[PDB]
Amino acid sequence: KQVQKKFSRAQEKVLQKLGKAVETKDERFEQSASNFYQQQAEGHKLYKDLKNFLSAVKVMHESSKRVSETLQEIYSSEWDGHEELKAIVWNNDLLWEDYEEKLADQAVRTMEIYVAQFSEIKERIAKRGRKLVDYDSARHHLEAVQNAKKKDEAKTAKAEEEFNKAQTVFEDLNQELLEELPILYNSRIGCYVTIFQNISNLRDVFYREMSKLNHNLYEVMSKLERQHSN
Amino acid sequence: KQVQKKFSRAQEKVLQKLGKAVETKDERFEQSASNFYQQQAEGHKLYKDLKNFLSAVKVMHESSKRVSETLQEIYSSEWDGHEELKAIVWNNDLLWEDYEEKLADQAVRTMEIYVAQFSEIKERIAKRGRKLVDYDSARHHLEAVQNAKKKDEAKTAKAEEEFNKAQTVFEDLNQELLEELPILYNSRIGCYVTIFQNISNLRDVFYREMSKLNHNLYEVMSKLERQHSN
Repeated sequence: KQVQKKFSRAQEKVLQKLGKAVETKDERFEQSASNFYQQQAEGHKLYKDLKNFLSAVKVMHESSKRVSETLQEIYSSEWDGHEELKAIVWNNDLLWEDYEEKLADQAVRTMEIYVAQFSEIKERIAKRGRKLVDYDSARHHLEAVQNAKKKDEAKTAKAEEEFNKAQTVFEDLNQELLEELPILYNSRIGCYVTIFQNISNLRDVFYREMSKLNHNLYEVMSKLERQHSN
Repeated sequence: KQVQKKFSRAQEKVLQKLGKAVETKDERFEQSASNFYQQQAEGHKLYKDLKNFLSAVKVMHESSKRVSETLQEIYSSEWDGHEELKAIVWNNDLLWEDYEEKLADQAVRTMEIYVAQFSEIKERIAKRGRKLVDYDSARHHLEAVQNAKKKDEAKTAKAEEEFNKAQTVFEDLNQELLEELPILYNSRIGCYVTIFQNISNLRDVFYREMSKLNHNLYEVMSKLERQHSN
């Protein structure tokens, strides 16, 4: 009977689009569903941006590694600062890798988890939609049975029970989503706070640690210059 | 007569390759020319690496801009910190642009100027090479004229003057390059010192200024969180 319900639903929907049947107005919930889709779209966009940010960090890392490798190739082992340069180059690579792993774990993964939560809510919104069409389909059938020339009390009674069942199942989903949607909508704030405080914390460590190695790099060049001074 | 000299040079070179004529040995200068080509190759490689580093910085900048633009789109103007966020996003973009312009000017351009200096020295090395082949060509001609059955005093005298002229012009170029090449070779040290002290100075400003905006970003999120706190 799950198959036949799907046929009566689709028939009700097409009769509504053809101006042959009236639908239950649902403009208030549609505004709520619109906010939900906007929130999910925003979330998906930030998620793709964060993956692109992580990919750009890896590009920055590799180009920095390329410069440091050529510098090590051209830096003679006869020169002062050669051993210190190796430590700078190794630790630079370690900071980039640590930063990439922590970005993936604290920012990209956190965003993936937030975005993945919308899937079950979207399925419930879709189900609520189907139950509302079931209700209008049950009203249309009830009105046709009641308006028939040949009165059939048993057909009337079945149409009336289907009406009642469709109202209750729709209202269960409607009550659940009207409670969940504003709480989910408000939770986007906490999501943005977490993501950007995590990025901020990780970059502060990154700047402080990179500044130390960067200062050592200047000192390596000072040692090289002094060794060859007249 | 500049055309005929080029023919006698190429004829001398091919007779040497065919084991039919002896060349002046020039193994010591060849070792010096090898050091010069290695230095130029190293310089060109670092130069391409620095252009790639600047291109990676622009990639990092754009991805950072992409994240900041989405954050500004999703950050309601109803929220505390909205105006401060705009200033962070604008100043972040300004720091990246300033860093890219200074890298191009202080590191990439400095390296371009160093690499461009090798062109005139390479032309002088090539010329010295040609003058050495002119000298061996003048020796081969002199020996053939002197070994002839029919003694020709006027042909002998011309071959002897060509010998003298070829020796002097070769030695002028040889003296010039033996003086220039070790000084140029030693100057690679000063080049590396300048490039990496410039990169170091620019990144220190970059880290300090970015750390300030990055700290403000955490504070924007704290303001957003407090506004929506229970």
